[PDB]
Order: sequence, then C-alpha cells, then structure tokens
Amino acid sequence: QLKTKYNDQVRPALMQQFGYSSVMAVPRIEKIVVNEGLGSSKEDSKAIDKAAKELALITLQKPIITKAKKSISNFKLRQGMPVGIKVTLRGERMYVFLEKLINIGLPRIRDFRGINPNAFDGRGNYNLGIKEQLIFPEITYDMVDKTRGMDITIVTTAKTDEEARALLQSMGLPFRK
Amino acid sequence: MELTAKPRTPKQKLDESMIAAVAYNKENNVSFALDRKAFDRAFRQQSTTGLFDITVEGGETFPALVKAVQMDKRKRAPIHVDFYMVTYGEPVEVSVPVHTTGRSQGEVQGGLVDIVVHNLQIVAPGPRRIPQELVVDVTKMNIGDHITAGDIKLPEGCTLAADPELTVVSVLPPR
Amino acid sequence: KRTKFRKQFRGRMTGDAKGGDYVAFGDYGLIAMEPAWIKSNQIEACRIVMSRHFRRGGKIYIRIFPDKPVTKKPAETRMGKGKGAVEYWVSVVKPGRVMFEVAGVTEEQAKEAFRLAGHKLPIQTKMVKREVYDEA
Amino acid sequence: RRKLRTRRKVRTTTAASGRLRLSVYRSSKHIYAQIIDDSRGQTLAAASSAALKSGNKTDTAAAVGKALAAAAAEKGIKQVVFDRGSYKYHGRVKALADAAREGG
RNA sequence: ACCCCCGUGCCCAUAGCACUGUGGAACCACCCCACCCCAUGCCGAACUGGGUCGUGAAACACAGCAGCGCCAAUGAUACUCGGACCGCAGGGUCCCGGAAAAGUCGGUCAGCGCGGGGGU
Ligand SMILES: [Mg+2]
Ligand SMILES: [Mg+2]
Ligand SMILES: [Mg+2]
Ligand SMILES: [Mg+2]
Ligand SMILES: [Mg+2]
Ligand SMILES: [Mg+2]
Ligand SMILES: [Mg+2]
Ligand SMILES: [Mg+2]
Ligand SMILES: [Mg+2]
Ligand SMILES: [Mg+2]
Ligand SMILES: [Mg+2]
Ligand SMILES: [Mg+2]
Ligand SMILES: [Mg+2]
Ligand SMILES: [Mg+2]
Ligand SMILES: [Mg+2]
Repeated sequence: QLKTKYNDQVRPALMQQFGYSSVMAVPRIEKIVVNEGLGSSKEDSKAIDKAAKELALITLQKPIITKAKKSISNFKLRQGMPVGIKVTLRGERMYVFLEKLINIGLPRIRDFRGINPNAFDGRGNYNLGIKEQLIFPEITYDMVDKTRGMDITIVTTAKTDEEARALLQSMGLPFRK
Repeated sequence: MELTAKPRTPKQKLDESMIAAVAYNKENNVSFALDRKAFDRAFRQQSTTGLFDITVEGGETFPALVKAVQMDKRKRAPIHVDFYMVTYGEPVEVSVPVHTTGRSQGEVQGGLVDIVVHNLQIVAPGPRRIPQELVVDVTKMNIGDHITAGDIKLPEGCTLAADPELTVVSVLPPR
Repeated sequence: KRTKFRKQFRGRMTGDAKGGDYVAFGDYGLIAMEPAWIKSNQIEACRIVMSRHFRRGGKIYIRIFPDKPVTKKPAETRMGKGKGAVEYWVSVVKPGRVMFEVAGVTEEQAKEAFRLAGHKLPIQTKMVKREVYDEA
Repeated sequence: RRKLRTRRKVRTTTAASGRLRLSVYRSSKHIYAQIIDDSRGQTLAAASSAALKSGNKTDTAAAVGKALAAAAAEKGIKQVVFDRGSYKYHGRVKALADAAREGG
C-alpha cells in the first residue's frame, strides 16, 4: 500500500544511501501529532466544538480537549479550563494524513519555497507548524466560519537530525534549499 | 628530617611542642611524631610541592610529600601534619603555586594584577620532577583580560587537573 | 550592612569560629581574637578607613557580614509586651576568624591600614600574611 | 511498563500469610507459571509450556494451568496467591486460572 | 558436572549512571495483523487478541572500564559524662574516660537462594 511504497522506496534507499545492518535500524515514523490549541487566547466554548469539528472532519479521528495545565497566572490562566486540542495519529491514519499533506498540503501552500530545513529536535523527529488553515483539502473557507491555525508534530525513530532529514526528504516532504 | 614516637597517647607531644604526624599510602598508614621548629623551617623551604626524607628512629629513610596540615585557629601555630609516602609514578593531583613575571602593561595605566587562584592543582606532575612554582608572564595583559588555564604552560608529563576555561589571574581596573 | 532577608529576631551564645580561619582571597589579613559581635557600622567604619588609606588602589574584601539582628526595647518601659523590633545588625566573630584582607598593597601600608581599621573595633585583633595554605 | 509489577507484588506478599505464590509469566509465548513459598527462597511446582502446544495462546495456556494443577496436587497444595505480573486478568491468564483451580 | 537463558526472591547504590563490546533463531525482545473477546477521557502507542518471517536495530542479558555518582579508613581535632579551676564579664583552662562531622589514604561498577528451558 501507500506505506510499503514508502518504506521500500526509502528503507533500501537509506540502507543504500547509508549502511544499517537491520531493516529495523532505518528511521520510521512513530506518530503524527496535532496540538490544535484552539482558543488558546479565545475562550470560545462555542469554538470548542469549532476546532473539534474541524479536526474530526479533516483528520479522520476524534480529538481530545487538552485542558489547561492549571498554572494559574497573572493573565487569564486557571486550572480546569480547556485550552487546547490534541489528536494523535498512529499507523494507517497517520500515513493517510501524511499523504494528504504531501499531495495536497504542498499544493495547498501559498508562496511555497520549501519548509524550514533546520531540524527541530537534536534527536530529530520533528513538528510542522501550520500558519493558516484555509487551503487544506477539508478546510474550505466557505463552509468554515473563520480562519484558524493548528499544529502538527511528527515523531520518527531517527537517531539524528540528518537522518530524519534524509528520510523526510525522500518521503516527499518539500525542503527550503 | 627526623621523628621518633607515635603512641596513641598524646600527653608527651604538647610539652616539647613537637608536631604530631602520620605517613601512609596503600600498604602502611602508620602514625608518628616529629620536632616542630625544624618542620617549620622545612615547610617554609618547600610547600605542598616540596618533599623531604624522614628517618624514624628505626634505621630506614622514607621520601614524603606534604599533604595537609591542620592547626590551631586561635594560636596561629601548626598542630598536626600528614606526610604522604609516594611511589615514583606521577604523584596525584598536586597543587602548584601561581606566580607572575614581568611588569604588566595593565599595571602602568591604573590597573593592578590579581591572582584569582593562588594555587592550581595539576594532575600527573611526575614525582621528584614536581613543579615547585609556576611562572606566568602577565606583560601582554591589559585591563580586564583573563589568563585562564588554557594559557598556563606546563613542564614535562603534566596535564592541568582544573577546567581550562576557569579564570586564573586577571588584571583589574581602578577602585 | 543590613540584609534584605528573613526573620526579624534571634537569640545568642558562643563558641570558637570555624567558617574562615584562613585567608583565601588577597595577600594579607587582619583577624579577630575575641568573641564579640561586630555588626554593621563597626565594619563599615573599617571599610571607609581602609578605602581612604588605600583607594585609587588595592582590593578590599569584607569576609564578615551583619547577619544577626539585635533588638532594643523602647525608651524606658517595664519588661512589657515582646522584644524590640529593630536596632542593629551584627556579625558574630570568634578568634581565628578573618574579617579583612588586602590585595595589591605593600606590606607596610597594609600594616598601617589594618592598624587604623582595628583602632575602632570592639575586639583586639592581630594581622598576618598567609602562611602555606590548604583547603580547596 | 513497570509499576504495576511491584504494585501487585507488594499487595500479593501482604496478603501472603500462609498461602503460597503463583506467578504467571506471560510477556512471551512462554506463559510459564511457578508456585513459590514466600519466606523460604524456594519455588515448588512450576508448569512452563516450552514443550506443550495446543494452538491459540489462550487455549495453549489453558493446558498449562491444568498441568500445574496436577503438579501441586501431588505435593499437597492447599490454596495459593495468584501474583499476576501486569496482565489485566485477561482471557489467556484468566484461563490459566480457571484451568489451574478447576482441576486443583 | 560445566555454560547460558527465563522467571523469581534475600540484600535493596561497595550493588546506580555514563562510554564500549558481545548476543538471535535456544530463550527474551522488537516486529506482522486486529471485525471481534479486550481497550485507549483522541490514538491498539499502552492494556489486548492471533503469529511467521525479518531483525538484534532499539530494549533486555552479559562482559569491559573507575569520568560521575555511592562506600569510605588511620593521625588529629570539635564536642562531652565525670573530676578540679580561672575571668568582673562575654568567654577560657586542667586531669579522666567517651568521640564525631568533614576531609586525606583507599574500595567498589555486587554478593547469596529457589525453580524451570535449552546447550556440552
Ligand atoms: Mg564558645
Ligand atoms: Mg570550649
Ligand atoms: Mg569550611
Ligand atoms: Mg533476569
Ligand atoms: Mg549500550
Ligand atoms: Mg542458535
Ligand atoms: Mg507494534
Ligand atoms: Mg544492540
Ligand atoms: Mg583516631
Ligand atoms: Mg570518667
Ligand atoms: Mg565539666
Ligand atoms: Mg580528652
Ligand atoms: Mg569521616
Ligand atoms: Mg556492568
Ligand atoms: Mg539455576
């Protein structure tokens, strides 16, 4: 399937590009992650279903309401209030989302020149940060009430930034040369 | 040098003001006691880098480095000493005085040199070839410069036991 | 001088000091011989004297510090409510404790500076150059 | 995964007074079982399934319980503890139980 | 009898961490699949249910090693039961037993059972 074309397109391609004794030693993808974070300044109980609906429709999975850590502060910080929207994608659905990005999230972009190339972790396996929601295959501005922005971390069992770099490059991620 | 007794009882030691002592290593850590004034002339002549021979009234000389003295807080006099018997592999982590050479050009325009670390503990000095001092030329230094351990030159077979980046001597401004 | 800190008031007794019998910083050091409190302005007068004699030059360290609050009941009352809220901060000082130590000044001028500073301290005190030293 | 092991292991050896231990190991296809006399540093009646084979793990393990029930039966085994490792009393180890003491 | 593995205890830092090396078709481990038993306040990641292969990659097991932790003497001192003193006072001394903390010398990367599996 769309994965095994990914692994054998890369798994030999990295075992060929780089020596690893084991097919298990090739970097993989542990999980896609989306932090939504909706209403992190907008205290919208009406919009809690907003981001919940947009995420559950565009992501083929139910989202959880990452509640405020309870570090109440000078500003509008408090314990038990909802503050963000987490969704973890594993396996089949994570591959479907990575394909929706690689085949419609790069066409979706405005003014593309790549994505930022300096790997985020020192351990690798890192996180795209959406700056706008207008151009996703599921996020229509007409059906949507208003524009918003989400987050999409992705984990990889790469041991270094260079290795997940080569893996995410061969897999179909654009790069900012 | 010379020393005689080493009873567990100390009442004899205080009267003739002779310092208490010990000598130890891996094999034998036997305690002893020796004369005071000759010990102080010797400890003046050599510090923690200097060494001397002890001739316990048993007929065999031994070669000792000085390792620690612990003495009276009120009276300034030294109380107790710990000489260290040393095999001729490099003595462990010996301390070396810092000393400055030249008239620094930082001193000539209102500054003054300040030795931020009066002793530097280097590992593997090499016994019998120990550095009894450590000259550092400060003439290049201007006000606000730092001569770190990455500068201090070393003799044979020596490697600094302290972090090289650490500040050693520094010139300082007025006031 | 006064600390910016914690509980207002304390107690009091004595035993010979441990936390600084040896002169780490600098060349020479004046050193206490008696167990008095030292407190604030007594030190600060030592500081201002030595800074007059030496400054434009030299390095002055004050290894002692007014930690301990001391209290005065008001005016003239009977043993009444509680203790008295304020008055002055002190530093306990036991013999062999080092209060002072100069840098970058000739032996003789350090003599004269220690003499001036010690002519206004409750304790008598003795100066020394640093012998051989250990504790690192 | 760790804390549940020592958790049930502390609650087991608290409840252990008189009664013997019965520590089912399940992490592999090795659903070994032992009967340990806490106090004495000894086991007495293990029923490991390295030679046995009956198909699906839930039913293979079933026979292991049965094997064990005969072994302890030859030693005069009253009751026992149970000492689950971390495995949430599920059908394969729940079966090792129903098989152990249905045939005890 | 020798070897090693899987469990499991006594002892729970002299037995722990870091760097390093060695193990796979015995054993364990990752791994494959999952509609259902079962299950994730979303995700089979974890619990969970059916199993090769592949791979020891990671983990785990074992071995090296003293950079880090942890252990830690002797000499002496602090303090002190008891005995007898000094100072106006803060405070100090003497004889007699007890005796640290720290730090130096050094010591360690364990030691001891029960079972079951597989080797020779
Ligand atoms: Mg006292
Ligand atoms: Mg006393
Ligand atoms: Mg100290
Ligand atoms: Mg084991
Ligand atoms: Mg390793
Ligand atoms: Mg084999
Ligand atoms: Mg898996
Ligand atoms: Mg490995
Ligand atoms: Mg002793
Ligand atoms: Mg007595
Ligand atoms: Mg008494
Ligand atoms: Mg005594
Ligand atoms: Mg100790
Ligand atoms: Mg080891
Ligand atoms: Mg055995």
